[PDB]
Amino acid sequence: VYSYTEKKRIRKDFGKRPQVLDVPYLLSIQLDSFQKFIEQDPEGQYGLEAAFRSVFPIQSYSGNSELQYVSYRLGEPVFDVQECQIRGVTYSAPLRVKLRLVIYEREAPEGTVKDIKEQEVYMGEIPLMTDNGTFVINGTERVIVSQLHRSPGVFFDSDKGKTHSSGKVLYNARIIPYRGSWLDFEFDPKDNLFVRIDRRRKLPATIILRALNYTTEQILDLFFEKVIFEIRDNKLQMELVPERLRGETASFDIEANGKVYVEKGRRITARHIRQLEKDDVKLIEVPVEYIAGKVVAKDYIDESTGELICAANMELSLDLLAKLSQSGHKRIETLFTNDLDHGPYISETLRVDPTNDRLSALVEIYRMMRPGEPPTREAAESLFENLFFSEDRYDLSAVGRMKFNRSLLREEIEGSGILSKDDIIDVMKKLIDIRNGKGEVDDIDHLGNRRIRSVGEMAENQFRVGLVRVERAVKERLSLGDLDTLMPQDMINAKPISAAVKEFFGSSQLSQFMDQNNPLSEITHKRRISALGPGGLTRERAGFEVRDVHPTHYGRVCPIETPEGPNIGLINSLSVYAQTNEYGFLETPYRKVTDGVVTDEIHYLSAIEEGNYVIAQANSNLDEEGHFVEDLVTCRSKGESSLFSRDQVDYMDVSTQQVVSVGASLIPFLEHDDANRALMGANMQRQAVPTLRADKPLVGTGMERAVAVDSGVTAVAKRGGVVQYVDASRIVIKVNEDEMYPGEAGIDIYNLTKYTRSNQNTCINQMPCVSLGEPVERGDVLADGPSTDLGELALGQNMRVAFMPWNGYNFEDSILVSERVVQEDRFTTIHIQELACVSRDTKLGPEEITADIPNVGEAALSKLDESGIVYIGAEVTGGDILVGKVTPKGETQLTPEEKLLRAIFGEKASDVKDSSLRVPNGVSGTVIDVQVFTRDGVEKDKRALEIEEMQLKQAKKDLSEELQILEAGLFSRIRAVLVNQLEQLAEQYDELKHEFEKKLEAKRRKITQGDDLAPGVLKIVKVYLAVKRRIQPGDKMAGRHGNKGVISKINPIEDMPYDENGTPVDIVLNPLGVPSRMNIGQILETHLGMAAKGIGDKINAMLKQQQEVAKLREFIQRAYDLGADVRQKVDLSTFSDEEVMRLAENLRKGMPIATPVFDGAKEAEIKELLKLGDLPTSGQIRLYDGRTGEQFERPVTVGYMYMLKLNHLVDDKMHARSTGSYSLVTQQPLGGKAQFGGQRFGEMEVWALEAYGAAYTLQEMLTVKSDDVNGRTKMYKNIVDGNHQMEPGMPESFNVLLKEIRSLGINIELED
Amino acid sequence: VPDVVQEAFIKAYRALDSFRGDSAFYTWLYRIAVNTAKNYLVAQGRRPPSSDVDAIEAENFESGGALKEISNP
Amino acid sequence: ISAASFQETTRVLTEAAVAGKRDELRGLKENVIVGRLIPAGTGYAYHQD
Amino acid sequence: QLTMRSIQVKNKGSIKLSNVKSVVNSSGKLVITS
Amino acid sequence: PPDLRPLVPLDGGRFATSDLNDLYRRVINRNNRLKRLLDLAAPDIIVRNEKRMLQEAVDALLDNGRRGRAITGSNKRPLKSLADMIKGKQGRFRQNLLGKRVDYSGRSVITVGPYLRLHQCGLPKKMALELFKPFIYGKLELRGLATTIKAAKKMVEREEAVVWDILDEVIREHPVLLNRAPTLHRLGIQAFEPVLIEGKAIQLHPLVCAAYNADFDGDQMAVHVPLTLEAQLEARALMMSTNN
Amino acid sequence: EFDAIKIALASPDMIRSWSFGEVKKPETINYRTFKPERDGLFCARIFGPVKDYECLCGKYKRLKHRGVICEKCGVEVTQTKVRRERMGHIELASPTAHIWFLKSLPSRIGLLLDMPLRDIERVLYFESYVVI
Amino acid sequence: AAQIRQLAGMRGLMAKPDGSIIETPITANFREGLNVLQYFISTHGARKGLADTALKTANSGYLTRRLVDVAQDLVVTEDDCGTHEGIMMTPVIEGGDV
DNA sequence: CTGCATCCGTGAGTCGAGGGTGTTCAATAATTAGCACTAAAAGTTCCG
DNA sequence: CGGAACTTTTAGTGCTAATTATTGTCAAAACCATTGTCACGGATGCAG
RNA sequence: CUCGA
Ligand SMILES: [Mg+2]
Ligand SMILES: [Zn+2]
Repeated sequence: VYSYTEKKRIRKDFGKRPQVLDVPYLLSIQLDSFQKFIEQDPEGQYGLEAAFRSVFPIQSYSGNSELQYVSYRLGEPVFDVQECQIRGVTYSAPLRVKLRLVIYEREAPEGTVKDIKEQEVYMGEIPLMTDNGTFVINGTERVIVSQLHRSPGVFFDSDKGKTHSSGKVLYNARIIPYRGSWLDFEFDPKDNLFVRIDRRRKLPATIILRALNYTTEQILDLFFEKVIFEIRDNKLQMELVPERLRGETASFDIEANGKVYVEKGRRITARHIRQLEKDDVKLIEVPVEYIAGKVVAKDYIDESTGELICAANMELSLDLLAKLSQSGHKRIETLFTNDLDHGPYISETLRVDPTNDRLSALVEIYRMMRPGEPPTREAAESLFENLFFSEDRYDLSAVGRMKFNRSLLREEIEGSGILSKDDIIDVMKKLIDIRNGKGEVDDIDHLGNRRIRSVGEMAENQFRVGLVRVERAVKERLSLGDLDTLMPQDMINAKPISAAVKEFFGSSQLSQFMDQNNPLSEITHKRRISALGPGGLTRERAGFEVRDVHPTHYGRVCPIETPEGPNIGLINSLSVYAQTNEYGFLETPYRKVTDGVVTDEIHYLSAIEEGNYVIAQANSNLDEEGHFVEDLVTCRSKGESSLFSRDQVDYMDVSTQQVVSVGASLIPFLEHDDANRALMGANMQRQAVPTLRADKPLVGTGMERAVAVDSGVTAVAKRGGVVQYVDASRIVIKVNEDEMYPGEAGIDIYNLTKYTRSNQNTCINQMPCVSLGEPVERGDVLADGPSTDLGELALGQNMRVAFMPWNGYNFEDSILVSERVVQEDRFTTIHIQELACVSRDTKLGPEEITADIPNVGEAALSKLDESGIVYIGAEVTGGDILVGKVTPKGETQLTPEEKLLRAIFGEKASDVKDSSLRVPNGVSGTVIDVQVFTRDGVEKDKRALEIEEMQLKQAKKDLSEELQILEAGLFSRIRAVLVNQLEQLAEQYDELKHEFEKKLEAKRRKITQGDDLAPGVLKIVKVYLAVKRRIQPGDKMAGRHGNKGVISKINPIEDMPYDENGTPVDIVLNPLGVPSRMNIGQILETHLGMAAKGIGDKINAMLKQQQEVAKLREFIQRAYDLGADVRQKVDLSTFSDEEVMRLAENLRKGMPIATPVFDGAKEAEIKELLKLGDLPTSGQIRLYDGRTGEQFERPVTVGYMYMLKLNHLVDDKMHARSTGSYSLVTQQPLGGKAQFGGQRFGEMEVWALEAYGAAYTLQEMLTVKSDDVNGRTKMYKNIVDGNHQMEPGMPESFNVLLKEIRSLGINIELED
Repeated sequence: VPDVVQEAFIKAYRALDSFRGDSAFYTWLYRIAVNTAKNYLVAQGRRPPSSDVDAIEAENFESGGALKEISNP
Repeated sequence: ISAASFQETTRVLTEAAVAGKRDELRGLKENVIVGRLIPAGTGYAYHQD
Repeated sequence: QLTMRSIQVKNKGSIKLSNVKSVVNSSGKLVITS
Repeated sequence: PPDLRPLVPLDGGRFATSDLNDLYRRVINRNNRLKRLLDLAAPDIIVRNEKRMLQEAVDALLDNGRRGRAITGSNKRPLKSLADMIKGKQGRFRQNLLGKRVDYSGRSVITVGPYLRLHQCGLPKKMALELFKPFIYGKLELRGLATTIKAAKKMVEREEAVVWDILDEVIREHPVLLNRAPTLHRLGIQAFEPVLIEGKAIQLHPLVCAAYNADFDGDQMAVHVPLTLEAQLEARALMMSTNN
Repeated sequence: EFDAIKIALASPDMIRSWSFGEVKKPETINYRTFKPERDGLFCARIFGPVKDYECLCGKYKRLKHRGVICEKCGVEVTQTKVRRERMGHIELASPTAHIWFLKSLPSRIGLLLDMPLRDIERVLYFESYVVI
Repeated sequence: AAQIRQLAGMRGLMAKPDGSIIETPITANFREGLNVLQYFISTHGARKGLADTALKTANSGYLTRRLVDVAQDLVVTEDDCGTHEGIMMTPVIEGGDV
């Protein structure tokens, strides 16, 4: 089946691999996160309920007073989103929370409470979003970018390379929580183990284990093994297992049971281990020098004298051996030390620890934690139990416990939030085993070890930060509060909830306003994966590890879409089918493959589960009923491409477009492009300026129907039916009888948005696409926004492109454009600038907006009205006035021509200076809108009252239309009654009339009242200019294959090259950038556009001569049934023979052909498509010269190429300043195009002039033209008098440096 | 911090004869410290901000009164 | 002056401050700093004169 | 333009050795003690 | 001096402030409290801690970041001391003495010109009007057209047809200096003779762009005016494109 | 015009010769009106007048009174360029050691006093003593 | 020549994230279509070359500033000195042929 | 008294465009910012 | 252009009333980030 | 914070 928006102009599709999964919602991640952020959920789930259950209930300092929590509620927004964008107030909502304050009786443990106080209280405000994920903070639209940070858990970094200039690798284990202090174990180049907490001084790791109530014998029992030494009658025999003697040479004769086995000086191999295990011997003969090199594990106390003979962590000698033999202790347990099995790391750390007790351990860890405040057994233990074990200051979440249990290879997946001692034992044992030579290390560039946080999880942290301050404030208020004095509403305050959420949503490193000029930019800016911001690395201090891409990014992170410049690879883009996990990871859907058939189902696999299974190739050729046609297949085992068979596979790719992002999937023939060219083309499609008349792309990818629909630039119909009233402002949709609501239903009203200003000064416009009587279905579009065409994205326009050098005008990369492009009104863009004029309240009198401007000509006052504001629809030039404003002459920084008059005869205070808002030089726009905001208590003029009267009339018309459709629905209902109740419906009619009059009174109160402004201003007048810019020599244009150039010089139609038919070409590019910059897909796109233009020319020739519908239907059937086994498979006989003429009218300008990203069309399909028309098979047509009119040898290739217009116009970078403003702290010119500031002579340019001679040129550029106070005025006087003669003088910024050095204790003086 | 902490210490040393001895020294020093902190907050609210807008980002900006001068040759 | 415009400014400033150093501005960068004729191009003949 | 991060003799002539400290063996070769 | 650390009213609630002012206020407050503590017969440790605070304020004002901990005022960022106002890429030795902003300059997008000679380049009409204002003023005061400079300024601003032959007269043999914003070697700054071209972009010779190492994908370069007779003869003699 | 530049240390008598006033109050500017304080950081009798040829009080504004002081303020009325080169001084009651000669690595006070840097840091921060 | 070799013929051997050469080549050219994993290896090999210039131009500018600050303290002020010392110019004959 | 190794201070390109935020008790002793009242001096039309 | 009536103010006296900076404190009174950059010289302690 | 070189 096909919907109605595809029946008007169906797109021809290519490709052979059938899809199984549809395109999901591309803005579903941020919408799902914000729906998860604010929702009523029991049992302590995600949202605000977790923050409301973590902090609450709060109690006082053992005062038997508690503040409970029940539920919360959200209030209605006080304004519409368009009025919120106009007025500049935040798009917030009230946070109505119901609380309960219970207080117990005095001098009673179980006092039954008789004074309960439940009251809803209002605290702060939370900013809401629209239906596209755009917050409105202050006027504009700011979107929050998701942050990619490290997942909470444990890591094992390998400090190899040039670490510590030792040439030996290191191993450190770091425990990273979600919120709290950090734990870091680390090794030396030596064999000493150390620990550090939040980058403090180096202290041993065993002292925090002794602080966890552990003795030294327990330490040496937990970390090391137990070698048993028994006291025989002689020689002090020892037990033995043959596995422990691997790699050690025998220093004695190993013999047992009256038989020798290993001679003195022989190493033991595995066959010797098997031979000694087959004899089953345990006790051997060992000499006395072997025990004298070992260390005794536990402390052995004597039984005769009652003293200690051998201390712990001490090596044994012969006298201690005689003492332990004469005491009578048979069992002696030592340690096991071998460089291949267990290296010495616990004994040396114990012997370097100077404190062998717990109290001095607490004293030392308090000294290393907080220098100062010497405690006596109080602050040290409390700090040690509060730094690591309290749930308030340690916030290991479920994802952190999951990663900690996964990286430690355990069975359970859940647990507690606080840490434990056994986890520290297990991570120290894991560090020991990862040093010993078992297991592997975890790389930091792994997507399974990186977690992404959305807007809701980032806002919940700021909400908890505000809530703990609210908890502290209510604690300090409840500490002194008595009983039965106040309802609990003054216990809490609005600040700092609203202040913290405004600091989060308004000004942050991730809270940035989006660029609103392209629906592609609106759909790829929300799907942005940033690595900067709080809790991450900086872009100027990143190494070569993070910028490179890992093979775990297949399907989750786009590798070809990254910005070139300072941060390459740090700013990533989400893929098409990439989804957010429950814990916070990224998964990819895959097709489940059984032993014989590929089952058409989806399964989400994360990055940690990638290396376990195997994923087949996306474009592998398969047979019907789920069978591979070949035995060999390309797969990946663990991040490495290999060659496997047909029985080892278990998973398959779901689509071929899951690797590229949404911005890179629109480029046709992407597999024939270089990664640099596709990277530069994916970053140039985000800056396309919309034109005045949009045109559809000829070579699409099929993804064009999703970007225009799932974005917020179009108006999608919610309920299908018939369209009744089509207007340029509103669109009336009539709901069909089956989808109609059974009570109080009607028709839908869709209000389009008119010409308004966006963030990037791009005029966004919405135009209707349906007619009267046309039926629409659910999901069909109703209006086309910016860069759209009938529910399909259309960034630029197609033009005729030839590849030949033309007199050097396409020298490096330049583009030649004929006059037919500028004559057909093609590349004309509309820009809207905002000019505001504020009348601030100053001293000696307030400013006025009167029209009596003194000392100005009458020709400048010809545009002002009786009020003083320019009209709506009056054209202005650069330098004219727009609104009149006077100044009471109290301000400083006057002109010298007024300063001389004020010095001679001035200061009367009656005169007013001309400080009015004027048009900048260069722009010539038309005033289309004037907005006037007025503070309360300030009188208004007649034009402002006319503006509010027009707004009141428009609101009255809208509310009258709403009342009319509501009364029509109610009249249909009261007609449906007649198929004591009509009194009830008449009462509802009167109640609806009273509700309408109350809503009209509320709208009158909203319109007539004043708005809030800055402290100390009267009124703000905003004038909207609408400048129309066209093409000219100097702009920048580029295609989709990463080829950019500057338009050189406009050319007439008669000077262009033309073929034998007479049609002139419009664009003459350069074919010399094709072999070096390897983008060969542009020639294939040009050939496909030429074939589509040939089919369109045949369609237009068949239409222009009058033809029956049978031949047109046969030609469209022959064009759509091309022998390529495409997935379209359409027939023209199922049509109703009425929309076929509309299809021919929509296909008379061209044929939109779809081409997939990696399943694109072969060359034979383009050859048969060119053979279908009258075009030549090779694709090269002969062209004649324009000027001389001869015949060109080696005929060039011509066709249609989709080219865009960049946001780099030449009327925005051109600037020239003779003499302008100067700074006061340093006598130097300013810099910028807004202010009158020139360019900046760089530091390397001074060295470039020093490489030449030019002492006079460098001296005049630095001193005369830039720095001298009395040198530039004399030079200006001498130039106009006819005397090219300068004076050196002295610079002033050197005097600023002299005063800066002289301000210190260093004297510097200029001598004679 | 140390200016208002030492000012609270001076105001505690200069008013120690009024201590009637109904409580300990810690609650007295606590109330003196919170009162001096709130008095410093009030005095800072009367003062202009110290680090609001940088001066290098003020010349290249709209409505600069004394950073830029209208003085042409 | 040629070392103060480069890195390690405070150490060379304390070296030139306690010694009473008097440099005769005979160079290229320290004449750009003062803002006079460079003794390399056309101003070299002025320095010789 | 830069980046950041016993053999046969083709020509036919005479052989020259600088700083000669060498003796001859019995097999007909030449060995160098330097 | 207060003209080097300005404190000015900015329209609205915002204020524009230098960093040093807060450190100066803290030093003055600590010196006043140290002068008031010594007269009232304070104990030794109170005036000792006051002297320690004054020494901390002094060596934070002289060079912040060299003490045991760099103090901050707001934004979790260290304040800019007098030593930090000299060092770095924002001090006087890198921003306002070596490379400074110059007057009589411009900036536009490059354009290939294949019909111009090797010793000349293109120049737009509005840029040639704005760059050479005082030459037009002097040539109008020389002729019998404008008595004062106000009438000449109004004639330039009105854009009549009598300024154009003056503009063709003053840019006959007046070369300008072209400048690329990255400048690696000495061939990035050359001299060219301007011609009046219709448009808003600078035309350039195709053969000289091999020395500039700048393609035509949207690169912007700067122009300069010599304004001096010695500078004009210097650009004619050594910085010319035919000489290099 | 001028020859070689001489750089040396600054004597306190040279700072007193450079000074044109004594700053005594930490009040910088008034919030309600932007007139400077009487003897604060921003002043008129120490540095100069704010406006061109206009005093702070407003009594003398003509060209006949150009170059004379008032009765209470005492400001020589002149242009606004005077407030760029004139400086002031602060009479510190306690001597302060410099930080550029103390932590230069190598230092200048520590080499002169044949004493390491840690001992002078302990003496100046009042945690250790030194005898004379 | 090498870029037209990669265009018409196969691209040959590529690089790995460790720095060495992967033992599996790319058996495709730019005229015929590309596999997904081959394009993934190609964009991994191209991202390092794109980041190389962006991480190298800062060190190039720093080296240029250092070599300027070391130099430029010399002026050619004399015509002849009348000395007898110098160096002997020899061709580069060590290593390769010439 | 001759070396070991551990930190502490330096730095890490240039030229343009858009958009910009700060955690409060009560009651007063002086204290200065408006503001009424004259001031005819100074300013502004008008008749010969 | 020379005169008196007419009219509008920038300077001097006050005076009350919001801006200034002060006094009190007397049950007790569990506390900021950092933490994902690299690479040199050379003055420092151990620590034999 | 970001964009082009
Ligand atoms: Mg370029
Ligand atoms: Zn005065």
